Amino acid sequence: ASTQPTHSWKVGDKCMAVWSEDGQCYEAEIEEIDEENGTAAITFAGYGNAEVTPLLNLKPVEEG
Ligand SMILES: C/N=C(\NC)NCCC[C@H](N)C(=O)O
Repeated sequence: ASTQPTHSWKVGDKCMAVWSEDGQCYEAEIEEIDEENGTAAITFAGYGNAEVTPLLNLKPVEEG
């Protein structure tokens, strides 16, 4: 990776992402990870949106 993140995430995993629109964390599933920037593309579960948010902004979920 270009930058090495302390947060270790993989594709197919859901995390909680901070919705850039509301500033809160919602369950979002990681679609793709960009290790170059340390950012991941996530899809908000239920709502069905997707944003590229840094791994640092990804939080661990409960029950998964
Ligand atoms: C991650 N969160 C969302 N979309 C991806 N929320 C969409 C609905 C937002 C609305 N204020 C509501 O809460 O009803």
